[PDB]
Amino acid sequence: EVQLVQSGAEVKKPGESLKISCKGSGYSFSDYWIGWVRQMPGEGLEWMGIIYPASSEIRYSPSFQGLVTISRDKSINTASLQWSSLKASDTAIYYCARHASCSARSCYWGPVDYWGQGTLVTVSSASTKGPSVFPLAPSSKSTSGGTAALGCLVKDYFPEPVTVSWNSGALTSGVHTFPAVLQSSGLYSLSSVVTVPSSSLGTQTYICNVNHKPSNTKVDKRVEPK
Amino acid sequence: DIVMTQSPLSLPVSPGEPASISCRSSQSLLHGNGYNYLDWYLQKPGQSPRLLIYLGSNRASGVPDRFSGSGSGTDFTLKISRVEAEDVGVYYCMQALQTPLTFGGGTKVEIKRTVAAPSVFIFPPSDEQLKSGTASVVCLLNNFYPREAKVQWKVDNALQSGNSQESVTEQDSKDSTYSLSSTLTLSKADYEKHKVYACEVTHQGLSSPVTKSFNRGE
Amino acid sequence: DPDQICIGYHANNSTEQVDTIMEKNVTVTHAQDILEKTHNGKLCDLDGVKPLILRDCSVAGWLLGNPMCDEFINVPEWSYIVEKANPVNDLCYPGDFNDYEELKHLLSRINHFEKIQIIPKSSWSSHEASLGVSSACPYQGKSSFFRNVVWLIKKDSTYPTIKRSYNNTNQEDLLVLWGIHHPNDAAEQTKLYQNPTTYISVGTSTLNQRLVPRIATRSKVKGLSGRMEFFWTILKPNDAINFESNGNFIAPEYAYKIVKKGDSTIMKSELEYGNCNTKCQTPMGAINSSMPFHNIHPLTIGECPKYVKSNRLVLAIGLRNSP
Amino acid sequence: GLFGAIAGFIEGGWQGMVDGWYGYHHSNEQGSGYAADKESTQKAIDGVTNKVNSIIDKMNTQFEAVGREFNNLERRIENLNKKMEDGFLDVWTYNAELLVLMENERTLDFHDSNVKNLYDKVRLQLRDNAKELGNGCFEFYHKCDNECMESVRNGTYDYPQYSEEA
Ligand SMILES: *[C@@H]1O[C@H](CO)[C@@H](O[C@@H]2O[C@H](CO)[C@@H](O)[C@H](O)[C@H]2NC(C)=O)[C@H](O)[C@H]1NC(C)=O
Ligand SMILES: *[C@@H]1O[C@H](CO)[C@@H](O[C@@H]2O[C@H](CO)[C@@H](O)[C@H](O)[C@H]2NC(C)=O)[C@H](O)[C@H]1NC(C)=O
Repeated sequence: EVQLVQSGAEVKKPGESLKISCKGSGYSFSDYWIGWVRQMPGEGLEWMGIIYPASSEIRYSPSFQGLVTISRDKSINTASLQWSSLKASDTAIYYCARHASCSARSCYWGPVDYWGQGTLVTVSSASTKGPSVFPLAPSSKSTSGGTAALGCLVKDYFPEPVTVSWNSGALTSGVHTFPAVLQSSGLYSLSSVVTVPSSSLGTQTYICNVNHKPSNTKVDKRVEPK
Repeated sequence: DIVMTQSPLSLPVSPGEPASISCRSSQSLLHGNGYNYLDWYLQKPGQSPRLLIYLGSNRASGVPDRFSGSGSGTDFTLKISRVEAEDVGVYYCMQALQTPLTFGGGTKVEIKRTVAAPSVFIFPPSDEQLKSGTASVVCLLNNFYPREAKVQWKVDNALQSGNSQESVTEQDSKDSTYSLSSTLTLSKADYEKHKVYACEVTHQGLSSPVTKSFNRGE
Repeated sequence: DPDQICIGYHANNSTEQVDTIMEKNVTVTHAQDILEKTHNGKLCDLDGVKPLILRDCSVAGWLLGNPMCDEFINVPEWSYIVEKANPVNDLCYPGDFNDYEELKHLLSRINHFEKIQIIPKSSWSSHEASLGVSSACPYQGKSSFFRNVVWLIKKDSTYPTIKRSYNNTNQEDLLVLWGIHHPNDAAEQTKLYQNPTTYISVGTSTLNQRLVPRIATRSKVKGLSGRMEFFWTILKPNDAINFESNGNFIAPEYAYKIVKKGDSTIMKSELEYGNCNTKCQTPMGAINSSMPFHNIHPLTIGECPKYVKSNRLVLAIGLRNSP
Repeated sequence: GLFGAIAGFIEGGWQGMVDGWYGYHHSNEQGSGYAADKESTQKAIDGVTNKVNSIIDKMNTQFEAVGREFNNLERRIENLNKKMEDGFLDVWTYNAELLVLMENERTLDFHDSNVKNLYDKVRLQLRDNAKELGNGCFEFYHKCDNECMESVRNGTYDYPQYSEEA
């Protein structure tokens, strides 16, 4: 049925140009209005604009008009969104979504029935850097201890995202990988923790597997007591 | 533009009991045909927004019976009969009468449960990290309810300010709890001048503030 | 010899002839032609306002939204309209059109529409609006139907009775088009609508219509013996149009808002656009002339001379030329 | 026609006269030559130029009459065929062509009258001082120089001066 596949993810610096895209399938691309929605980290949805790919008539939003250029191409069922000079405020996730299929200039613009996966556009003066992983050791408990807590600290990386697994996916239960925070330097830093029985600390091996695709980095840090 | 206003902003709801979200419009969304040009959208955590209700009351293909939209003209409402871990997320109403399309402020809806205290843990910086020149101490509040919590750092009984960041997990599918970490960031030069490090935690499910601490070098 | 004086009249190398009561082809010294006989042979603008040229489309196809007529979605204002003699894209699905000439007469008063959506396809939830397509009326290669109207059929072996109405909240008059499907046989009507004897009632402040689909053994036109029939009305501001039916209802999606009313015409011509501008236009071509009369075509538009069925109209000004 | 001068007495127009529509040809001691009557020519040009406006106006005024009669017809009969329009177009075309033929008859008759009127203007100045040859020419008993021709064309001819001989 209907499918909207986007062309993420992007990482740029202030001043650079960019053109994200979105390919529609399973219907008449030219017949349906297709548009864009911005969502800045932690905030709500911001409608940017739509375009009717048969006529190429564009319905911009006054907040976004003359600041981003929406496009469309029937020949390969693609809608796009462009920037001339990027800024740090444009750092967000951009959703592609299908709209009405009304051929008139005044109508029901909904339903926004099919959405894309979004593309992460990251914009800062910092450049791509791999993460530095450090162990958070389990010990030490009063007397014996019932349940123990251990983890990994993934520090100083850019851009997002990073994927953390434990024992190559063998340990999922009790795990908590926290959302990253933007440090004052400009690099990201999260921590991943997991709770296990204190009995297992003596025998069980615990390795976290950090993968930062943007830097082609793969780090496996062994976490053990003392 | 047509401005949209949602309420409430947060909505903790028990597994059994129902929920209700209001969405007010600045302008009449009722069309000459009789239908109200208004949709509702659900954004589950980590996922894209999805169509829930259109155009006013009709359920989108995959939407269960519990969800139902109602109201006309300027004031609308989304009712849910029962709410479960699947239904958590930010609910957005949007008008589709006039360009530009406008969304509401969103209504976050978590699962409500009984008060549960956090398990507090503290971690000293690894020897590999000190080599780099920086030292970060991590405090950890594991599985607690409600989301609200106080994590306060004290180095040699001295309250720390402007040198620690927090991060909260999304609500859990199984036990409906939250986890929170806090990282005190120092230089190696500073870290090796003080001995006692402690994060004092305060939370509804605790009778008094719990303190987990350690001495530098064991 | 003696001196003398004589009396006479003018002569010259003129060969201009004129007709009188008693004589035909009388050569005179001077004459005035008052009949324009020539034209540039192109379809032009009228004071910089370009006409709506439908190519191989008809008016019915344009308004109903024929799949082949995809240029004429949201057309700009026109000075006049052009339509070929036998446009191949008329009604793709074999059918008729009620008061079609009356509608064409009404288009002479109109210079510009604005298409607005009145009843979106999405609204039809109890009925299946996706199906209702047809071969020999193709869109994008596939079987399809008119763009501005919806062929509604059954949903899950059910066609619930419809009760919709649109209230014209605009300030302009609204042209609305709907239709009825006359089925091929009793088996088809059960297949499409699940109701043996259906009806379609349409009512405004002025109009009140009651329809019933007729069954008949008709000839196969384009491989389809079943027939369609379309109607229309002007919905004045603040007046509502009330639809009710339980089958055979070709519902409207868009109406046409009458935004400018002036002087216009629909002219039969096989000619195409010529990228020119003129003060006077005919189906045969444009006329740039200061004559009071012409003999090109009876139908004209703009600031024109008057049409005579004569080949020649010359006035004698001078006198009889000799030799 | 009624006062036929063209196909009347003179047997052709003069190509040598390009000053106006009507005029004279003198011949005497000094020498012969053509010359047009400035008064009758100028009056005729101003007379005909308005005649063309009024005849064009006449044709327009009853194109509207034939049209108005068709408009009344169109509203009354519901089932009128397209052949009816042609009927009214023929009626008007018949009258359009007719009105040109009639006005062309008058215009050529108008010139015949004016040539005849000029001839009568000249003879009544001369009276019994000249012979009348009967082909649009007068031959003087007295002697007439170029200044004497001036007085004939202009209008102030003096009969008393020439008593047969002078
Ligand atoms: C007056 O002259 C015109 C031409 O100037 C004549 O028109 C011709 O008519 C004949 C047959 O009647 C046609 O075969 C010719 O084609 C016409 N001429 C042209 C140039 O097309 C007209 O017949 C003449 N009128 C009279 C009464 O003799
Ligand atoms: C179409 O709608 C109008 C209003 O939407 C209805 O008539 C009145 O219109 C005025 C303004 O034009 C409103 O203020 C009134 O509230 C309306 N109702 C009454 C009772 O006065 C009109 O009735 C509708 N047309 C129909 C039902 O055919």
